[PDB]
Amino acid sequence: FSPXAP
Amino acid sequence: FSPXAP
Amino acid sequence: IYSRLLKDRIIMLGSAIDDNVANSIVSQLLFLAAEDPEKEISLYINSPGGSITAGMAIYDTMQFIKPKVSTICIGMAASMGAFLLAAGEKGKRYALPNSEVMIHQPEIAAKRILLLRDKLNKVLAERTGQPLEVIERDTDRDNFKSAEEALEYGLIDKILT
Amino acid sequence: IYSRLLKDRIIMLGSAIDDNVANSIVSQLLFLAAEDPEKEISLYINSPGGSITAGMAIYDTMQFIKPKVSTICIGMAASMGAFLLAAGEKGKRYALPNSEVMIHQPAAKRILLLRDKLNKVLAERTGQPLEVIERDTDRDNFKSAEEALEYGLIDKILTH
Amino acid sequence: IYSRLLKDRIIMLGSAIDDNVANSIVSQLLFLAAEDPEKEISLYINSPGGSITAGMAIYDTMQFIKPKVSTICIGMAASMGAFLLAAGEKGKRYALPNSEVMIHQPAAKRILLLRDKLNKVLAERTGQPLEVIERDTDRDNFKSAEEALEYGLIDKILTH
Amino acid sequence: DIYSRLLKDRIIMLGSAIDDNVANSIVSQLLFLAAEDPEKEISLYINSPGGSITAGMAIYDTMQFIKPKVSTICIGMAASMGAFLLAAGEKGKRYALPNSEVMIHQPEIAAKRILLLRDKLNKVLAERTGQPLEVIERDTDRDNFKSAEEALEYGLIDKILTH
Amino acid sequence: IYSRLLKDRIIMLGSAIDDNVANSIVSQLLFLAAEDPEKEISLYINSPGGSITAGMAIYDTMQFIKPKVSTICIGMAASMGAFLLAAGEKGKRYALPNSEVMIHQPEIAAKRILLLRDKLNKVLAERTGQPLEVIERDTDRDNFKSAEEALEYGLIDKILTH
Amino acid sequence: IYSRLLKDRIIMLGSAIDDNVANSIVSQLLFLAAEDPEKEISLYINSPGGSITAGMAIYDTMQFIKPKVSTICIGMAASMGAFLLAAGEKGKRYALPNSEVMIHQEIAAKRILLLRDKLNKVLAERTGQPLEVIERDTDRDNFKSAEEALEYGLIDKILTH
Amino acid sequence: IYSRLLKDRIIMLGSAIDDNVANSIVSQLLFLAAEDPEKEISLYINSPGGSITAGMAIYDTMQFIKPKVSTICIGMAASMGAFLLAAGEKGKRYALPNSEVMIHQPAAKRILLLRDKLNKVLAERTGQPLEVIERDTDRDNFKSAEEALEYGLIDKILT
Repeated sequence: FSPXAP
Repeated sequence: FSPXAP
Repeated sequence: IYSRLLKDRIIMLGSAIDDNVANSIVSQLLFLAAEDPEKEISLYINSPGGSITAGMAIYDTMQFIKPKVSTICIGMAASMGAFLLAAGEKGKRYALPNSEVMIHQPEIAAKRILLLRDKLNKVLAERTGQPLEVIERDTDRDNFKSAEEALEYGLIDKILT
Repeated sequence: IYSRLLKDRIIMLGSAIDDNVANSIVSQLLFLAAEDPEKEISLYINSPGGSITAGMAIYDTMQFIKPKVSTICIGMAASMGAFLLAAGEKGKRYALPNSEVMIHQPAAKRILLLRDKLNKVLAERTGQPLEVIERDTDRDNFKSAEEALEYGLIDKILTH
Repeated sequence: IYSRLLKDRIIMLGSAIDDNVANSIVSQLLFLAAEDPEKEISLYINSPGGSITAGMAIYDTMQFIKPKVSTICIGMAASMGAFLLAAGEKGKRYALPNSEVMIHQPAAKRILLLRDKLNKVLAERTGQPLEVIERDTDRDNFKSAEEALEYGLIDKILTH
Repeated sequence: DIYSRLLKDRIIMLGSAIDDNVANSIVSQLLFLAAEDPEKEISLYINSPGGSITAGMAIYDTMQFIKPKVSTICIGMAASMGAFLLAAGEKGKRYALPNSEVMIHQPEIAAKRILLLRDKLNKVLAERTGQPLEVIERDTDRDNFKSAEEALEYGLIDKILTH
Repeated sequence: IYSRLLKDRIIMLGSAIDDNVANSIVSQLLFLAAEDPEKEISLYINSPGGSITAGMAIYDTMQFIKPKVSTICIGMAASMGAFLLAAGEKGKRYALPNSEVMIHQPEIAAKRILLLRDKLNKVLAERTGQPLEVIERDTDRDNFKSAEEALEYGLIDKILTH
Repeated sequence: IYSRLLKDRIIMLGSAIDDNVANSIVSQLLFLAAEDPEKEISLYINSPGGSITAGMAIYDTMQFIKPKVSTICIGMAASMGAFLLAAGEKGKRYALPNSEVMIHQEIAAKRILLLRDKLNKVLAERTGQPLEVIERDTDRDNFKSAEEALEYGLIDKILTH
Repeated sequence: IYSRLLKDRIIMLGSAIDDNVANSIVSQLLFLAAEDPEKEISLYINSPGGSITAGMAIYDTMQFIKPKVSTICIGMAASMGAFLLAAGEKGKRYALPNSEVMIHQPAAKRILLLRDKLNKVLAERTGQPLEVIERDTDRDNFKSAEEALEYGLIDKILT
C-alpha cells in the first residue's frame, strides 16, 4: 500500500 | 550403456 | 511466495494467531530490524485474532525493535489482530474502506492472562484515547466497526481510499 | 503456470474465495502494481464465490492500486466472483460467450448489513436500481454473457 | 517436467477434466497467447473426459485466443476430451493410428443449456445432423481413428 | 536428479509398472525430446513388470509418431507391455543385457477396444519379430519366460550387450 | 526461514524442549562457535520448558563454547526455558517488558533426575545470587514472575524498553 | 542424499534390493562411468539382500561399465548383497573386521529355480569354489565372518590396522 | 542444520542407533575422509544407544578411515553410544562436566559374538580387567563424567 505504506 | 546404447 | 514481500519490509499476518504464527512474525520482525534498524516495517493484518499470549509476544517485539511498524487492516482485524492494529506506529495505522475491526475478545495460569489482559486494555486505552472503563467494557462485548467507526474510536488514524 | 502468468500481469481466480485466496490475490495485485504502477492487470475469474469479507478485501485492493484491473469471466462468476467481475475497470469487464454469472449472494447482524452494503456497490457499478438487485440476489437464476451485458455486469463480450 | 513442454507451445491434457485441470489448461492457453498471439499451440489429449462446465470453459478459451490450436489424440479422447479434439483448429485435428474416440457423454437448466450448445458445435464441426450428434453422444459408443476421421472428428491420422 | 541427467542425454527410464501416470510421463518425455531435436536418437531403458494395455499402447503410438528412432534396452526385466515396448524398438537398436529376462505373457473401458488393441499388439509383434501370427497368438497367452538368448532367437531383441 | 537469522548469530528456541529441539540447539551453537569462536550468540527464548536432560545438554553446550551466549526472553521462559534464560552470559540476560518467567520445574534413570535437579538448583543459586534454600523452595512451586520481579530476583540482568 | 558421496565416486547400498533400489544403483553406476570411464567406483554394501532380478540388473551393469567397481562390506552383505560383494573387481573386494556375509539366498517358481542355478554358477566362478559346496552353503543358515569370508573367495582382502 | 556442521568436519549422533542412523553416520565418515584423509573429525554423542550391529558398523568405519575421530559426549552416551565414545581417538575422547555414561548393554549367535568382541575392545580401551567389563555392561549403572574419566572411557573432561 505505497504511497504512503511504504 | 555407451558405447553403443548410446 | 511471501519472501518477495519480506524484501520490501512487509509482513503478512493473514491467519489466526497461535504460537507458530507468533514465532513466525517475531522472527520476521527481528530479521527486518537486523537488516536495517531504522527503516520502516509494514504489517498487513487480515486475522480473526487468537491467543492472547501469542499476540502479546508479537506486540512486545513491535515495541522493542527500533523500526516503526505501520499496520494496515486489509480484510478484518478481530481480537488480538485488532489489538495489533491499534498498537501500530503513531500516525501509521491504516485500514481499507471496507475493512472491519472487532476489538471484542475471549494452558497458562489464570492470573497470568488476567493481568496480561488488564495490560492490553490499558494499552488500547492509551492508543485509542478512550477511558479505560470504556475499553474495559467494549472488550467483554461482541461489537464490530468499519473504518469510519474505527477511526472515530481511535483504533486507526487515516483510511486509504 | 501461475508464476509465468504473473509476468504477463494476469491473475487467476479459479477457486472459491476464502481468506487464503484473498491474501493470495491481494498480494499479487500489490506486487503487480509495485512492478509498474501504470500498466494494466487482467483478473480471470472462474469462481463459485464465497466469503464476503475475503471478496471485499480483494475489491478494496482493486480500487486502491493505480493500474486498471480488467476482469474476465471464463467459466462462471458467482456470488463474490460475480461482484468482483462487475467491479472491474470500466470498459474492461469481459465474459466469454458461454460464461455464466449469478449475482445470487447466499455474525447475523453483520452478514445482513454486509449483504446490504454489497447490493449498493453492485447497483452503482451495473446501473440497476438497488431494488432490481435485492430481488435478483434472493433468487436462483443465472445470466448468460448477453444477459449480463444488457444488465451492466459486463462491458464487452469477447470474440474478436 | 511439463514446463519444458510449455516452451515448445505444447499443452498436455492427460488427466480427467475437472475445474482444476481446466483452470490450468486455460491458464496455459492464455499464457501462450500472451507470449505470441500469432504462433500455434499444440494440445495433446489423452483424457477419459469429465465435467461439462470445465471442458466448455477450455473450449471457449481455445476460440477466444488468436493462435490456432491444433489438437492431437494420443491414447484416448472420451467425453469432453473428444469434444475438445473435435473443436481444434480446422485442418490441424489429428489422431495417432491406435487412438480411440468415444464422443459418448454423460446444475439442471445449465447442464441442459451447455449440452445443447455442445451438440450444436459438434454438428457444425463434424458435418453431421444435430439429430445424429444428439443420438451418438447419448448411447455409449467407441470409434476408431478411422471411424472418427470419416465421422468428421479429426482431419488426419498421423501415420509414419 | 539421475533421471534429469539421463534425459539431457536423451535417455528415458521406464523402471516401474505401466499405468496412465507412467504413460503420460513417458509420452511427455518422448514428445519433449523430439521437440528438442527431431533427428537425434532416444534410448528407452526398460525394467518394467508390464501393465495396462491402453497405457502401453499410448507409449507405443508415440514412439512410432516421433521422428527420432527409439532404441530400447532391457536392463532387469521386460514383462507384458514392457516386453512389447522392448520388441517395438528401433530396427537394429533393440538390446538386452546378458541376464535380462523377457516374458511376453500378457493378461471402465469397453471390452471391445481391449480385444481390438490386443489384436494390434499381436500383429505388430508378429511383424517386428518375424514369428507366424498364430505363434505370437499362443505365446502372448501363456506364462512363459525367455532370456537374452532365447528372446534374441525369437527376434524380440536385436543384440545382447556383452564384454 | 531462520536460516538467515542464524547468519546474524541468532538462535530461536520457540518450542518446548525435548531431545530433537535439544540436538537442534546444540548443533546450531557448535556451528556458530566453529564459524567464529569469539563473536557473540543471541538465544531468544519463548518456551514452555520441558525435559531436564535435553535442557541440561543445551546448558552444557552454552558453557563449553568460547562465545558468550546472550539470552532474551520474548514471550515466556518456563521450567528449562527459565533455567536457560538465567544461565545466559553475565550481563547479557534480557527480557521484554511483558515477558514472564516461571522457574517452576517438574527411558532415563530416576537417580539421574535427582542429581541433575541438584545441579540445576545450584547453578540457579549462583546466577541469581539467591541463597540455595530459596531456589529449592521456588523451583518446587508454580509462580509467575513479571520481568520486574524477574529482574529483582536475579533471573535476568536488564529489561528492554526505549 | 549421499550426492556428496557420489562426487567421490562412492555408491551406498544400505537398504534391501528391490527394483527402485536397483534402478537407483544402475543409474548412478552409469553416471559415474559417463563422467570418467576409467576411474574407479566404490560400492559400499550394508544390505539384507532382496530381489534376484533387481540384483542381477545391478551385477550386469557392474560388468558392462569400463570402471573397476570395488565392493566393500560394512555391516552385513546377505543374499544379493553378498552376491554383489563377491562380484566386485578382482583384488578390490573388501570387508571390515566385524562384517558378516551370508550367501544364503510375480515370478514362476520354475524360473526362480533356473535363476538360482545360474546365480550359484556365477558365485562358483567368483569364489573359486566347487558349485556343489556353493549350492549346499545356500541351504544352510550359516553366516561367514569377514575372515571366514576371505578364505572362501567372497572378498579379496580385509582392511584394519 | 547439520549440512553446515558437516563442513567443519563435525558429525552429530543425537538419536538412538539403528541401521538408518548407522548408514547415515557411516556415509558421513567416509565422505569426510574422502574430502581430506588426514584432517580430524569430531563426533558429538548424545545417544541412548541401540542396535549392537549398527553401532558396531560405525565403530569399524571409525577405525578404517585415515582421520582421527575425536569423540565428545554432550548429554548422555548409553549402550553403543558409550562404546562409540570409548572407541574414539587416543587422547581425544571427551565429555562435558554434566555428561553421563552408562556402558550397560542389552541368527542370534552373531549378536553374541559381537557382544564378546565389544567387551574385548572395551576392556582394551578402559584398561580395566575384562572380567569386570563382562559384568559391568551387564548391570544397570551410570558413571559421571569424572567417574568415566577414572574408568578409562574418556581421558579428558572439558571445562
